[PDB]
Amino acid sequence: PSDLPTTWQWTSTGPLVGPKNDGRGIAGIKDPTIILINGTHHVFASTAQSAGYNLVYFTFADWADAPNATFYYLDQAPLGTGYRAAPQVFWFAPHKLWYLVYQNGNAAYSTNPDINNPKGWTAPKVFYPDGMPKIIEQNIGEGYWVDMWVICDSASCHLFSSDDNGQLYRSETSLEQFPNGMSQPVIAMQDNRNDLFEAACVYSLPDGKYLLLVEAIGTDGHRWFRSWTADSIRGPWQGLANTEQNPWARSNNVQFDGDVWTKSISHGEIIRDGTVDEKLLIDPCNIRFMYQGMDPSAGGEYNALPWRLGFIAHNNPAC
Ligand SMILES: [Ca+2]
Repeated sequence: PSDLPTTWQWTSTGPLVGPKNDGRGIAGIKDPTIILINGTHHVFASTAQSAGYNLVYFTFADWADAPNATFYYLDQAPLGTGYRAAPQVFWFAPHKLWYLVYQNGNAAYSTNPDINNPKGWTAPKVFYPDGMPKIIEQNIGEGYWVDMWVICDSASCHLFSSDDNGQLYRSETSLEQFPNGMSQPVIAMQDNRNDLFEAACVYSLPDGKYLLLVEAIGTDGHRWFRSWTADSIRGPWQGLANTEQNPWARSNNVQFDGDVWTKSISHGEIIRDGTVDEKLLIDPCNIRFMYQGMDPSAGGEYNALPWRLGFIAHNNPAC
């Protein structure tokens, strides 16, 4: 793709979004999905603690207002209590409904006619009503079925997911059938688990190509992103910036404006503006990526790690 560089450089904010002192005991705010509508950002994120995961909505105009944005917990909607994590939001234009895609042990979705109403999200329905696909059971190993992502073109809608074991899965259905009818997935891409771990993003580009981002665990133990491009959602995928020396986003290509608050660059999303619909279009000339990070000296149980959200802004746009 002509308007993407092969090497990437970023500037990061400080940690802007963390847990509230509200009695819920949340340790981390994680895995954001973010869209921008006429100056207003809308975010959904995981709440993480060792007792479980659920979902939160918040909104702000300027990024400086993110730290004080009110949290609207989606367990107050019909979406409800239970396990829910790692959301993706988009407008599905055929239905004139927003969709929120997330995991619950299966691949799930909720709908809402108005993104501004966090109480409006439906109880989950599942993309795979017969349970975990056999292909994922055969390949998951000691992993977990995570990180659900939809992208459609004008004919077909695809559902991507990971197993924390080095597979990236893809199912499809027609545009007209969505959300129903998802195929049994194929393995879209496969690597060793640390090199193709979780947190996929699949975007469309104004030149009609596609961008795939996947989170990886580096030799130093810290999270980073690898990238590929393709002419089809179905692949094949060509490496863009997918090595530690030439990463999509990693400690070695992110400059901090203040303190270096994280070494991991982990589960995030590009800010989508303009159309915020099912085609998951981005503007390659103005990429900003909301991400999660943490104090690199912290340890302990994964679910209680002190994940916070910031932004990286792309320094070297190619258009
Ligand atoms: Ca995600």
